[PDB]
Parts: sequence; C-alpha cells; structure tokens
Amino acid sequence: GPYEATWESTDKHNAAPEWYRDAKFGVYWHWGAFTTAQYASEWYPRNMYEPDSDQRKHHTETYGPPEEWGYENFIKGAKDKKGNFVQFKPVLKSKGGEFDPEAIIKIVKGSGARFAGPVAEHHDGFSMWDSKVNEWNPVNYGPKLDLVKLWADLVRENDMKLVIAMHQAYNYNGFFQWAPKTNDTSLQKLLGQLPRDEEDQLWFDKHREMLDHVQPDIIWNDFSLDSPGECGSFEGPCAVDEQKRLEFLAYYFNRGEEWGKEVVTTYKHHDHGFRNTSAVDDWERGGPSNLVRPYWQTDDAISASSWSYTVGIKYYSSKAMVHSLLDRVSKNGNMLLNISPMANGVLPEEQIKVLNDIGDFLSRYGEAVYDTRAWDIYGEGPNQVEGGSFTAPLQGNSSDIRFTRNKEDDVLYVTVLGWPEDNLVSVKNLGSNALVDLESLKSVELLGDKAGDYVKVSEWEQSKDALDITLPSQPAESLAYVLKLTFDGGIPVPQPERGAAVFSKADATGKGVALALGTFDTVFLTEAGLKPEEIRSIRVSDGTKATLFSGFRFTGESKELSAGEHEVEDGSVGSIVVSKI
Ligand SMILES: *[C@@H]1O[C@H](CO)[C@@H](O[C@@H]2O[C@H](CO)[C@@H](O[C@@H]3O[C@H](CO[C@H]4O[C@H](CO)[C@@H](O)[C@H](O)[C@@H]4O)[C@@H](O)[C@H](O[C@H]4O[C@H](CO)[C@@H](O)[C@H](O)[C@@H]4O[C@H]4O[C@H](CO)[C@@H](O)[C@H](O)[C@@H]4O[C@H]4O[C@H](CO)[C@@H](O)[C@H](O)[C@@H]4O)[C@@H]3O)[C@H](O)[C@H]2NC(C)=O)[C@H](O)[C@H]1NC(C)=O
Ligand SMILES: *[C@@H]1O[C@H](CO)[C@@H](O[C@@H]2O[C@H](CO)[C@@H](O[C@@H]3O[C@H](CO)[C@@H](O)[C@H](O[C@H]4O[C@H](CO)[C@@H](O)[C@H](O)[C@@H]4O[C@H]4O[C@H](CO)[C@@H](O)[C@H](O)[C@@H]4O[C@H]4O[C@H](CO)[C@@H](O)[C@H](O)[C@@H]4O)[C@@H]3O)[C@H](O)[C@H]2NC(C)=O)[C@H](O)[C@H]1NC(C)=O
Ligand SMILES: *[C@@H]1O[C@H](CO)[C@@H](O)[C@H](O)[C@H]1NC(C)=O
Ligand SMILES: *[C@@H]1O[C@H](CO)[C@@H](O)[C@H](O)[C@H]1NC(C)=O
Ligand code: NA
Repeated sequence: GPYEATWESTDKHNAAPEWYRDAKFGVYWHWGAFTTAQYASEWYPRNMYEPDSDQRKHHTETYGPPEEWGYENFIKGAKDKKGNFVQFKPVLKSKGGEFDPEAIIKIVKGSGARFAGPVAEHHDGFSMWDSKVNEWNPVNYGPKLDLVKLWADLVRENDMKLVIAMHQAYNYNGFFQWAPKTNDTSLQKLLGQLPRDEEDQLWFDKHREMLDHVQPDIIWNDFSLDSPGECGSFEGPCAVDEQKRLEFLAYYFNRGEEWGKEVVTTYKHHDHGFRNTSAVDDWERGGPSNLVRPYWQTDDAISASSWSYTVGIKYYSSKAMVHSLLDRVSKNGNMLLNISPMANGVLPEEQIKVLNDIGDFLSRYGEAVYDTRAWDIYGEGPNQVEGGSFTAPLQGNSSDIRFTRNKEDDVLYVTVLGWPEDNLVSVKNLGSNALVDLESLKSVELLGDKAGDYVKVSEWEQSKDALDITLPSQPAESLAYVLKLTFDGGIPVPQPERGAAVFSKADATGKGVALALGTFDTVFLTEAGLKPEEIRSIRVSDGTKATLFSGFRFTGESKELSAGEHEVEDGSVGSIVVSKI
C-alpha cells in the first residue's frame, strides 16, 4: 500500500473521516479474564500481586497466596480455597449457559450506538481472539470460543461500525511488575517478561493479527505507547518501540485502503505515541473543559466504580450519560461508553436500563446529534465539566444549553438539559450584546414526541442579554429538550463576552468564527471553517486583546490588537491568542 513506516508518510492519513464525525456515540465493554474475580477493578490482575494491597488480601483469602495461585489460574482454571473451580469460562445461551452475546448486541444497537465492539486485549496478556502469536486466548483455554470474532460478526450483522480496544502496551511496561519472575517462557508472554525486543514485536504482531482477523473500523489504544513517567515505579520507558508503532500505523492504514474503508485509530491524549495528524486524541474521562479542534473523542463508563464488573458495583444515571454525550458532541468530539458484563457474560439490568434510556433519547432527538457538527461556542450555563480529574459525570438542568449545527450551517440546535419551569430559554450568545442580527431567523421549532415532529415556537424577543424564547406546551417527557433555529444564509457569528471573532471579509462580515479566550492554531481555524490566510478582519471584545502570529502555531511575527474592529491583511495570520486584559 501507499503508506510507509514513517511519521511523514502516515501523517497523510485522514485522522477523523466524515462517518466517524457523524457517528457521535459508540459502546464498548471491558470484559475478560480480568473480570473473573469480580473484585476491585479491571486492574485486579496487577494489584492481586501488589505488596500489602487490599486486592492481595482478598486474593490470599479467597484463592491462595498469589505466589502459588497466580493470575494465570483464572485463565487455565483452578480451585479456590473453599474448593470451588474458578475459571473465565462463559457458556453460550445456545449451549444452556447465561452468555447471550446476540442479546447484548441488540441492546447496544437499541442504545443508538453507531460503533461498537469489545476490549480485545487489556493489560493482562490475554488475547480474546483465536491467536497464533499468543497462546493465552479463550480458544485454547476456558470457553473455547473466539470471543472477539463472535462479537465482531454480531456487530456487523446489526449495522454498526466495529471498534476494537487494545491495551497491550502496558502489559510489558509495568502492569505485572509485582508478579513473580518465571523461567516458563509461555508464562513470560502472559506476564510481559519476555525480552523487550520480543515484546515490542509482539505488540505489533497482536495488532496485525487482530486487525486482519476482524477488519476493525476503529482501533482504540490505551497508554504506554510513549508516555514516560506514567508507569509508576516500574523502571522503563513506558513506551512501545517507535519503529513498531510506525509499522502498525502503516499496516493498518494500508489495509484500510485495501478494504475500501476509512479507518480510525485512537490513542490517549496525554500519550506521545502517535500524532494528532493521523490518529484521534482520546481524552481522559469527562473530556475537555473547552471546545477542542481537531476532532477528538473520549471514553466514559456507566459504572460509578470500575470499568469491569465487580460485586457491589454502582452506576451513574441515564440523565448523566445523555447530558455527558451532549456535552462532548457540542465540544467537537465523540463519546465511547463502556459497559460492564459480569464474568459469566450477563449484562446487569441496571446497565440495560441506562442503555435503553440513551436509545430512547437518540431515537427521538437524533437530528440534533447524529450528522451534526460543533458550533463555535459549545454551550451556556452554570453546570460545566472541570476537566483534569473526574469526580462524577455532568448533570445539567434547565439552566444549561448545548449547541450543535447542521452541515449546511444554517440550522442551530439548542438543546436544553431540563424543562424550564418559567417556560423560558434564554440564549445569551444570540442576544444583542453578542452583536447578533436576527433578521435572518426564519423559524424556531421545538422537537416533538417522535422524530420528524415539530411544534412551532411563536414568541421570542432579543434582549441585550439574550435571545429570550417562550416555549410552547411541554412535549412528552425527556432527559433534554431540543429547539431548532433555522436561518436563511447561515447562522450569525456571535461576539463572545470576552473573546474575538474573525471574518473572511474586511468589515467584520462574511464567513466567520467566534473565539473564546485561548490559543487557536492553523488547524483549529481551518477546521472551524476559516483558513487563517483568508482572515481579513477581526472583532475583539471589550476587556480582551488578540495577538496575531504569522506562524502555524504561535511562532513568527506577532501583532497585538485591543477591543474593537480591525482589518487584517490577507495571508498575514497563521494563529491567534485571545487573552483577557
Ligand atoms: C497536536 O500535536 C502537536 C505536536 O505535538 C501539538 O503541537 C504543539 O503545540 C504546542 C502548544 O501550542 C506548541 O508549544 C508552543 O510552542 C510555542 C513556540 O515554541 C517555539 O518557539 C519559541 C519562541 O522561539 C521557543 O521559546 C520554544 O522553545 C519553541 O522552540 C511556545 O511559544 C508556546 O509557549 C507559550 O505557550 C505555552 C502554553 O502552550 C505557555 O506555557 C508558555 O509560557 C508560552 O506562553 C506564552 O505564549 C502563549 C501563546 O501560546 C500565551 O498563551 C501565554 O500567555 C504566553 O504569553 C507570552 O508570550 C507570548 C509570545 O510567545 C506573548 O505574545 C504574550 O503576550 C505573553 O507575553 C508553546 O510551548 C508546540 O510547539 C507544538 N509542537 C509542534 C511539534 O508543533 C498540538 O498542540 C497538538 N494539537 C492539539 C489540539 O493538542
Ligand atoms: C530540568 O529542566 C529541563 C528543561 O525543561 C529538563 O530538560 C528537558 O529534559 C527532557 C527529558 O530528557 C528533554 O527531552 C528529551 O529531548 C531529547 C532531545 O530532543 C529527546 O530525544 C527525548 O525523547 C526521547 O526520550 C523520551 C523519554 O524522555 C521519549 O518519550 C521519546 O520517545 C524519545 O525516546 C527516543 O530516544 C530515547 C533516547 O533518548 C530512546 O531511549 C528511545 O528508545 C527513543 O528512541 C527512538 O526514537 C527516536 C526518535 O524519537 C529515534 O531516533 C530512535 O532511533 C528510536 O527509534 C526527550 O524528548 C528536553 O529536551 C529537555 N529540555 C531542555 C530545554 O533541555 C530536565 O529534564 C529537567 N530536569 C529534571 C530532573 O526534571
Ligand atoms: C531462572 O533461570 C535463571 C537462569 O538460569 C536462574 O538463575 C534462576 O535461578 C532461575 N529461577 C529459578 C526460580 O530457579
Ligand atoms: C440548576 O442548576 C443551577 C446550578 O446548580 C442552580 O443554580 C439552579 O437553581 C438549578 N435549577 C433548578 C430548577 O434546580
Ligand atoms: Na492527516
């Protein structure tokens, strides 16, 4: 194929194709031999060995000292301290068991997911397809099933794109640091104890074999691709050999071409292992606090605990999952939601309810979500994501709105995260302070009880503070409500309270992009719809300054502009920093 194992060659791959930007919502599942103990988290295989840990205590009391009853026993099977046989060994419903993958995929489809799939290999060294390069797999041991193939075939049968999650870098970069050393070369492969060159080759060989086996539309990667300092006390680079990363990218992108498919690979945002030229950044739980470009995604989980099922696990609400999805989508990302089947393969009813409720929202209000794109301002209101460390998912109310818009850029969806008791929705960024002319606002409609229903909104006034919209009779109850605002000739460009707006014509008219406080490089401005060479004017808000750079990313000649309107020379700007005075 055309791709070579170099950064320059693989940079040319289109990171986020249109189908992926259209998709918005997907589902995957942390289910595997790491679930067998149903204790603590999916990191149980690592922590069962940790000195003085609660997981080691539990393991020692339940199974045996981890030096005698090692993690491999969950895969190969062994009796616990009370004499019960323990093994990851799901039994198909068609064979009289409880594992019903077909039912689970129907539930996932019903949730409105447009991409779905398994964790194919976590950190624990267990490849869940029929693997020749890794004997530690569920065809050789346990259920005698190619779980990844089973899932993939069902995902395709149900008209969803296939995502496969792979976490096999941390396996040999410290996950198993507390496991006993072994001279058994098979056990070394499970526990990441092979020579590092062999481990680096195996990282690639696992990817290669898996992706040829099931032809994934998305390959999702966890950390330790190149994330120095992130592997705790283990002495090592917290990384995969650079050559092997490049060989993976070229191999996958070449197979995509061969298959006639636009494929995607993701990596953790903070990780340096891939580049945002050809791979999609995957943000930490909660996502970014702001609207980020280029297109990105984030993972989340129903569980209020672990990513893998544990006894006593608690869950978040349907409302929080839906409001979180809206928030991510408004900020120019997708949300990949993790679910957590029990070790026997059963999906708990609380999780099914959440998925049903998300699907009930998306089947009704999908117009405001699927196939849309971010506006230049993601939303308004008091309830926000802080970013950084996660605590609990976003839950908004009638005070909060999130924006999305259509591809034609003449329809703005205003989604309010609760029913206003005062029957009023006030959109600040469409008020007069926002310097917005509403002459072109042709209609305002409330989306109704079923998709394709619209209830006309008759009364609205534009104040200084906001477009003040009076709502009609409340439709059937839902977790959020959607207003559809149709303009002729395009949505107006708002002036942020503190911020700026750039324009393609010299007098603050034409195509434009609103900017918050922050840093906006050539990629940002281009994706937002105005290549910076085409900027010919800028309006800087009161209390704000803008610094223009000739360079792509805040280098080169610079110029500072205070509050007001300014003309810009064609081709003079590459990037912009917008700051509070
Ligand atoms: C996708 O991946 C790519 C590749 O990894 C990512 O690209 C990286 O992006 C980084 C963030 O933009 C960028 O880093 C910036 O580089 C600037 C240029 O650096 C080079 O030139 C300077 C000058 O010769 C050298 O000193 C420097 O060593 C480099 O060689 C730096 O100037 C940037 O530093 C400033 O910003 C950071 C915040 O990011 C601050 O911590 C830092 O203190 C600097 O602060 C000033 O400028 C910023 C404007 O960015 C202001 O916000 C801030 O208030 C500071 O203001 C003072 O100075 C400015 C003049 O600079 C002045 O006008 C102002 O009034 C203040 O006095 C920063 O380090 C990487 O270079 C870039 N890497 C590559 C390979 O391209 C990309 O982000 C990824 N995309 C996404 C979406 O994640
Ligand atoms: C005090 O403050 C100062 C100033 O802030 C600190 O200095 C900074 O220190 C950084 C860390 O050393 C330094 O970054 C390094 O810069 C070099 C030169 O550009 C760069 O090569 C380094 O990148 C490698 O190493 C990091 C791990 O730190 C990896 O994440 C990265 O992938 C690179 O790994 C490659 O090189 C390694 C050898 O260095 C190999 O071991 C590794 O396998 C890998 O090799 C492959 O890739 C190569 C291409 O990347 C390829 O050629 C090769 O063949 C292989 O394929 C790292 O970024 C900053 O430059 C430095 N800043 C300044 C201004 O000096 C200092 O740390 C502070 N002190 C303390 C105590 O904190
Ligand atoms: C593993 O092999 C090495 C190399 O021969 C040897 O030094 C070590 O003692 C062996 N481990 C055990 C537990 O015997
Ligand atoms: C919505 O949330 C905000 C922020 O917590 C709060 O100020 C407001 O009173 C809430 N509205 C209702 C109706 O509870
Ligand atoms: Na690209």
